[PDB]
Amino acid sequence: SFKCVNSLKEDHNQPLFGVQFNWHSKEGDPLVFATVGSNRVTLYECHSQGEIRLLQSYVDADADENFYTCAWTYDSNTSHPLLAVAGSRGIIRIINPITMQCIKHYVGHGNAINELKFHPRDPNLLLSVSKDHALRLWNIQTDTLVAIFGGVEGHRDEVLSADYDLLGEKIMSCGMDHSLKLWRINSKRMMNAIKESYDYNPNKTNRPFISQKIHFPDFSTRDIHRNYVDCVRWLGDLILSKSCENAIVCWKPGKMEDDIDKIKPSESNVTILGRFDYSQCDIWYMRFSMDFWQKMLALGNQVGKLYVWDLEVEKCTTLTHHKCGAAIRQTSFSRDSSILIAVCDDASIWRWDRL
Amino acid sequence: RFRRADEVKSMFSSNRQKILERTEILNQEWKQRRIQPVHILTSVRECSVTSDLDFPTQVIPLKTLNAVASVPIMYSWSPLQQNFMVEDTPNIDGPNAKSVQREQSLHSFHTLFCRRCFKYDCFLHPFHATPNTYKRWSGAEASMFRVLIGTYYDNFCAIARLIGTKTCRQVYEFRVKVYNYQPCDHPRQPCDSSCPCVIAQNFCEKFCQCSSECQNRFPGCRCKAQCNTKQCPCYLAVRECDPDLCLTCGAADHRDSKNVSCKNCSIQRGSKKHLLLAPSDVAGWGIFIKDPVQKNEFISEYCGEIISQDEADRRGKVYDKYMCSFLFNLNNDFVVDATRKGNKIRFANHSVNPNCYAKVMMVNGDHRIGIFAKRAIQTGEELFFDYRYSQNRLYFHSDTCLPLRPQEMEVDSEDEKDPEWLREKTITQIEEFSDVNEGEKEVMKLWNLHVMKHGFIADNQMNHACMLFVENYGQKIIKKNLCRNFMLHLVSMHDFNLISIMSIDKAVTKLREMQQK
Ligand SMILES: CC[C@H](C)n1cc(C)c2c(C(=O)NCc3c(C)cc(C)[nH]c3=O)cc(-c3ccc(N4CCNCC4)nc3)cc21
Ligand SMILES: [Zn+2]
Ligand SMILES: [Zn+2]
Ligand SMILES: [Zn+2]
Ligand SMILES: [Zn+2]
Ligand SMILES: [Zn+2]
Ligand SMILES: [Zn+2]
Ligand SMILES: [Zn+2]
Ligand SMILES: [Zn+2]
Repeated sequence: SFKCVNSLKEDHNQPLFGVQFNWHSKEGDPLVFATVGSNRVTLYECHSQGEIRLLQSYVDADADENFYTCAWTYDSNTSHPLLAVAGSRGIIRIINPITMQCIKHYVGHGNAINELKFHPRDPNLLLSVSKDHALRLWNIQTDTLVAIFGGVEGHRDEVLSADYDLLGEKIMSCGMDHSLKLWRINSKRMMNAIKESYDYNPNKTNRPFISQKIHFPDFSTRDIHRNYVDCVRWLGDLILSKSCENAIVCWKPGKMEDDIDKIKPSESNVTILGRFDYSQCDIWYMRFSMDFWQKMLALGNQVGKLYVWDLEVEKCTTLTHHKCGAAIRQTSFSRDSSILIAVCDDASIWRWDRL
Repeated sequence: RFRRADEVKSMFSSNRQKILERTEILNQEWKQRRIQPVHILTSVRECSVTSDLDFPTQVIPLKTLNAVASVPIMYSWSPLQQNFMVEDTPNIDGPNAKSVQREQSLHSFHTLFCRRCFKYDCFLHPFHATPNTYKRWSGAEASMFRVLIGTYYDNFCAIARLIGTKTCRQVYEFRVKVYNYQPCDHPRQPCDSSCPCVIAQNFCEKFCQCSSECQNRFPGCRCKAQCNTKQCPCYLAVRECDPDLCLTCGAADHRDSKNVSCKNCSIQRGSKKHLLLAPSDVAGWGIFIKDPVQKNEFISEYCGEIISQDEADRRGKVYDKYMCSFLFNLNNDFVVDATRKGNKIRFANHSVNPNCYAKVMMVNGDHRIGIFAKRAIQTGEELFFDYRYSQNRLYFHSDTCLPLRPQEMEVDSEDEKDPEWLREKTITQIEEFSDVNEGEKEVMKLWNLHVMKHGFIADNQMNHACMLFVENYGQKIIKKNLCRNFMLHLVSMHDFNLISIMSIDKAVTKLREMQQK
């Protein structure tokens, strides 16, 4: 369904573990994506005739950092984009590509950080999934740690991925403990945190802002996959999540007809709705992605086959090229779902266009 | 088979419309914003990109990020103050009632109550209440009387005052027609060399059911104060005073207070000094102390999870790979583990020339690990102790590992008695019982929270514990319709030999004063 038109390579030959198109792009403005890897984030623009233009690049002060992921977000009242990046050191920098300086930084995660996402309806709430067994909900606007997901009933091993739902009401996480845990965020207890995290003021009250430790998930299960889980994205009220088993799996928790907004924590049954079967992809940390209207599903593997899927099976169309050789860590479509950028282990990029 | 294939797509397509209708509102919110794009940098060492397909190789300057001070490694743990043990009948209150014996109406209470810590299905003591520890017209109104004939004996004009729905003498017709301590129990047998306490080399405590003057019970001490030198047999036996026995030193005086006359009970009350977290001067996270501490003064209870020796053996496999063990031997049979749940003091690093030491003292049957100062400690030293014997700076928060600036580091003390996760976790464990009815369940939840809110640790306190429960939570008792189960709770308290008889009369009196209002 696609067609490749360009290939790239950087100057460090180190792996790149994620890319995102800034889906907050304007209407009629050029498509822009960003690349994390090594100790450096590189931003890129698209142009006519398969030209990929190099915009700007930022390197962190020490070469020991190994960035893993990134995600875009607009400012509320300044209209600039912000691209938060986090890696092995567990620090989350912001780095706006307008003034080109580390505008904010948040220390204090217990280990590395393995995935980042933003709330869909609030561009001020940032969720970080960490190796320290816990998820954390930051607040870019007001410099406040809202929550910590993972206490006694939290993720007992290393956590690797999560994703908000579509409307922005219920997070779902997973990690190297074979578990997928739903943490709703529409309860009035999580909501009065988001409210009071704005009306907090450091020099207005000699009392640090009360961060909400969530010890008990709103649902948990280890019945879907066998070994570790390294990716997870919502599907509205269904959930896709893969493992090193050469298969992305669809599933809803509870019974078939039991609504997701009424399933209470102690529910133990699932309903596996099927699997997307693929081949040769079976190592640590290999995500997928989906376009903005969620008809596409793109995954890469270790030898360079760049799978695609039609999500309206109401069709294992593949993408392969003679030089696409190393592994594919992550893919990301453009907002209008026209360009598919994939990154590799040998510090290379590939640009695919739909027709 | 043909049925489930058809339910997949009917739900898929209904789920699909949910995708469409939601994704539009995000798209509609996208047409609201006019956000600027990314543009190249000509303002400013250099990065370069080549193309594997015939295209000019592009170079731009490399904008360096300012360095950011990293923090040491820390894994997800949960706040704790009192230890945590780990493993390796119709309702008589509302519309549907029944008439059962004395033991069937109270069955869940005798088995689910803990004689030692005063909570239902506690978290420390796994063994249930030993047998003789709990022996000292509709269907509901009649099953109540059935409970009282074992408790209220032959008083007729008073039993009618309780049940309220009938009157005095008409009742007649019903009458017509180093090892861990566990309480020892053996009727018709004295506490001899066949007793678990004697076999374990442990003294029987107040919880034992052996004879009152059993030759194995620890008696307590008669000191006037301090209890802090070899002179006091409580101290001399490596024990904290028993606050139902040592009435002279102060372990039973001013339970609200934290600095009592008796100084050898600072663990059971939780009078632990203030601890602060910061990066260690060796490597990693370390703990420092806020205010100065004398020689041989109590710092904190080293707290954690209680695991078996067999569970400690499996966890010693996983712990060995990081060269970092956080477990300590509590006694021969049990081990404490601060890796998953612990308190602030679990951040004391090892050193062979330390200023603190660990003493495994005994508190009301429970062996606990106390941390004490080996010498005097002044403001801002990092506390160390030797792991072998038991197995102007930047301060950080405990729960979040964020910087705790000096503005409000005085009465913070992020270490209460009842944490938020336990107050819920005990509710999880009450409801999960499938053999207990939910009318009795919704009262034991109220008691467990009341106990933890005040911090009760003495048998003598239980008169005030049941009288304070009515003053605060009795309103939720009537609104949730549990006034009858609350009476069952009282006669279960009275069956366990730790409440006064006139308090059961005084407690119901204060409930009915608000009920008829
Ligand atoms: C199987 C689990 C494993 C055994 N485990 C459990 C815990 C609770 C824990 C921690 C941890 O909670 N610590 C905080 C801390 C405490 C609590 C107390 C003190 C005195 N001090 C501290 O720091 C850290 C590490 C770990 C691993 C590798 C590592 N290295 C790699 C980078 N280069 C330096 C060496 N560093 C630390 C392992 C842990
Ligand atoms: Zn107990
Ligand atoms: Zn009478
Ligand atoms: Zn005994
Ligand atoms: Zn005995
Ligand atoms: Zn005895
Ligand atoms: Zn004494
Ligand atoms: Zn004493
Ligand atoms: Zn004493």
